[PDB]
Amino acid sequence: IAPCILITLLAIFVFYLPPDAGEKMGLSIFALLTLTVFLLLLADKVPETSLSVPIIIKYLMFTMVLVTFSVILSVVVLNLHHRSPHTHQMPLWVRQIFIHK
Amino acid sequence: HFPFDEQNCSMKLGTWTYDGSVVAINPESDQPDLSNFMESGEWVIKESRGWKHSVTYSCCPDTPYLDITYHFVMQRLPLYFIVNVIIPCLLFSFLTGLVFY
Ligand SMILES: *[C@@H]1O[C@H](CO)[C@@H](O[C@@H]2O[C@H](CO)[C@@H](O[C@@H]3O[C@H](CO[C@H]4O[C@H](CO)[C@@H](O)[C@H](O)[C@@H]4O)[C@@H](O)[C@H](O[C@H]4O[C@H](CO)[C@@H](O)[C@H](O)[C@@H]4O)[C@@H]3O)[C@H](O)[C@H]2NC(C)=O)[C@H](O)[C@H]1NC(C)=O
Repeated sequence: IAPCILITLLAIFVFYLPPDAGEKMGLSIFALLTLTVFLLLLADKVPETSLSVPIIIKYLMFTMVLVTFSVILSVVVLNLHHRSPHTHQMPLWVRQIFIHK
Repeated sequence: HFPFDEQNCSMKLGTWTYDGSVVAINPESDQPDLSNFMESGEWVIKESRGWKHSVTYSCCPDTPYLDITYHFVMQRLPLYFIVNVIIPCLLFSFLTGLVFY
């Protein structure tokens, strides 16, 4: 539980990392790799029946989904950041929402 | 079809040293008795049935060999394998295509 909480905290803190550092992908994806290691840890302990899902497995899969979405949204942010000005024209509504409001 | 696989496991029972001419075995009922069966957390018994079979070999035309074969058709409960195996694979497969963005 405590390693999962720490990994979740790092997944949160990825979004404060500046795009110019070039380190969002490494942090988020290594968090996912660590969570896979903890899945391997749990593989030897959890029950093997199929009538319901253990709550710890639910928490682990919730954490993995969170880290996956952190990777996805970091990719989206980097796509916006590294967008070529001459090839890509900013639509006006993007300006009104994300620069003014 | 694992983890959505259905099995059909039989139990052949017979008098090892006595042939049908000296000992005859007959089923008590058409089906195995599941009155005191404990519910499994990984399999569901869809069907069950016992069949009596008499076989005469060419070398032994006067000593038929009898058996009773109880078969159990079982359908796996796939929730454990869906949650623990398939969902992480789906997450990795979805993350695979994000590199092109
Ligand atoms: C899972 O796997 C098991 C095998 O391990 C299957 O069991 C077979 O089930 C079928 C029926 O579904 C059995 O066939 C039936 O055999 C009966 C007995 O025949 C034997 O005994 C006589 C007398 O000694 C011999 O002459 C004969 O050669 C055999 O040795 C028959 O009485 C049955 O006839 C009835 O059904 C048929 C078909 O509907 C009708 O036409 C007849 O009129 C009559 O109503 C029938 O033939 C078979 O023998 C079983 N095998 C074994 C080894 O047990 C399961 O069916 C299978 N489950 C699924 C869902 O796939």
